[PDB]
Amino acid sequence: SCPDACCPHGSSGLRCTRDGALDSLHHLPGAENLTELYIENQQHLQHLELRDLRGLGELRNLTIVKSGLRFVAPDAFHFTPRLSRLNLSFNALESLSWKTVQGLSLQELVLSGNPLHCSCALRWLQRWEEEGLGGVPEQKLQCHGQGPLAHMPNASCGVPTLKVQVPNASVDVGDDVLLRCQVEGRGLEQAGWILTELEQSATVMKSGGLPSLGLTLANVTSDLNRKNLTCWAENDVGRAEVSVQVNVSFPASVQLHTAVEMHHWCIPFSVDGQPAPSLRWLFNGSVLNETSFIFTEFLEPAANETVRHGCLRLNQPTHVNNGNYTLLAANPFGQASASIMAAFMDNP
Amino acid sequence: RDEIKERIFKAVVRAIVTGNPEQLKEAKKLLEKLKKLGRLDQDAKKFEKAIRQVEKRLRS
Ligand SMILES: *[C@@H]1O[C@H](CO)[C@@H](O[C@@H]2O[C@H](CO)[C@@H](O[C@@H]3O[C@H](CO)[C@@H](O)[C@H](O)[C@@H]3O)[C@H](O)[C@H]2NC(C)=O)[C@H](O)[C@H]1NC(C)=O
Ligand SMILES: *[C@@H]1O[C@H](CO)[C@@H](O)[C@H](O)[C@H]1NC(C)=O
Ligand SMILES: *[C@@H]1O[C@H](CO)[C@@H](O)[C@H](O)[C@H]1NC(C)=O
Ligand SMILES: *[C@@H]1O[C@H](CO)[C@@H](O)[C@H](O)[C@H]1NC(C)=O
Ligand SMILES: *[C@@H]1O[C@H](CO)[C@@H](O)[C@H](O)[C@H]1NC(C)=O
Ligand SMILES: *[C@@H]1O[C@H](CO)[C@@H](O)[C@H](O)[C@H]1NC(C)=O
Ligand SMILES: *[C@@H]1O[C@H](CO)[C@@H](O)[C@H](O)[C@H]1NC(C)=O
Repeated sequence: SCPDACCPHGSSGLRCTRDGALDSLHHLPGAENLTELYIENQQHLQHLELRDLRGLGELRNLTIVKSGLRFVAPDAFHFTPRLSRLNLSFNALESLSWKTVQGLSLQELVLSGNPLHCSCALRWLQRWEEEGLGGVPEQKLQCHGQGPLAHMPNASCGVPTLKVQVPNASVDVGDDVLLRCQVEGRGLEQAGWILTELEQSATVMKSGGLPSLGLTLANVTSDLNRKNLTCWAENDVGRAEVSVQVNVSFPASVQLHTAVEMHHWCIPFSVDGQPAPSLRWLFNGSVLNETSFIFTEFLEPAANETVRHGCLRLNQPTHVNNGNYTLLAANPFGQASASIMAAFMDNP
Repeated sequence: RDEIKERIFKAVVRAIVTGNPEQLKEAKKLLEKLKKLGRLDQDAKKFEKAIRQVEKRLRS
């Protein structure tokens, strides 16, 4: 208890029991560090707008109850991206857009005691109930003038359906790649592409429009590999996405590093190219015979890149293993090579 | 322990081939656990030397 509408609670919480929570919240030094916010009995909270939760980046638990909340802006939680428990029960909400919680990792979404009006705009919540999400099944939510949400008819409700047309085959560095995204569904609002930071691995030219969006990736580089190319579309029911990748073939490359002694020795290497190159060690120009004690071992590959790393491992090498280690790396483009001198034990 | 030694080994290789010394802090913490498990292990000196040798190249 404190002489403000909002009183701090715990290390990083705020509990607001009288009107004026939002004003009080935004006059609180350090409010950006709040991790829990409880709000009740507001008298002028018909709408929750984008700016109302501005700056509350650390918020994990948000409760707004008994406040006559009627309209939640689709971007009302843009400034609360870490929200994981959201309780909006006992308001006047007749509808709730799927956009409000999109992108949140909500463990809990509480909508009890609201006069929910069922329509295709509530199909997403029905899916959460179907899939056991957000603690929604236990609420047994109801369509206010009808029956339970679990029985809302839904034959006409659907997110857009997408088909992405991609090249079947790999391409070469410098090629132009055409992709297309075909979108179907009722009441389409928007569609487009999300291109995760290409880093200029392609020149991006969009063309056409609904229902067949066109994408040309021109003058591709090898770094277009592993990049997610996503087509998305949205209507009142929900959002659909399809992500694809393009394969850009490119020549082998190899590099060696100075030998380092650990419980085994390691000659570290990195290799790149696509198709992934085959590897062959030579020692003083002769093929090296890999054995139980001298063998190639790779680090686990990474999903976001084609380069591979590893070691030539040597368990207890002697002076006979002093000399010139060459790593050959070859794919359909030809053979690359790198060489390094290595010494392991003094001559007797 | 063999699993710890392989984890230090992989962290050091990663630091060499990526140039990222962040991997070396993990190798150091694992090395202190390795040393506690077996104070007579002669490999621990090699891991310590390897970690120092990698940090030298990465810093300069
Ligand atoms: C979502 O928020 C609502 C708030 O409307 C939560 O319902 C409320 O839960 C509290 C805690 O159990 C109840 O408080 C209790 O009040 C009695 C009064 O006698 C007291 O003796 C208890 O010790 C306790 O403090 C409150 O009555 C209740 N309000 C309503 C309208 O049901 C709800 O729990 C939240 N949902 C989730 C999943 O967290
Ligand atoms: C509160 O958050 C700010 C960043 O918004 C941060 O610089 C500051 O250290 C945080 N305070 C505490 C006590 O964690
Ligand atoms: C959010 O609420 C849950 C459930 O009461 C609690 O366990 C958790 O500690 C809360 N999170 C924060 C950051 O306070
Ligand atoms: C909601 O739609 C799904 C998908 O077609 C369907 O299987 C389910 O039966 C529908 N629910 C109701 C209550 O009609
Ligand atoms: C393709 O990209 C390379 C590298 O940026 C550049 O040198 C070349 O001129 C580009 N080709 C065209 C047709 O723009
Ligand atoms: C090391 O071996 C490779 C492959 O035989 C060879 O091309 C290179 O010239 C050799 N280096 C020296 C210093 O002889
Ligand atoms: C892949 O991810 C790792 C870890 O975030 C990063 O260090 C690396 O530079 C990334 N590589 C590419 C080619 O994006």
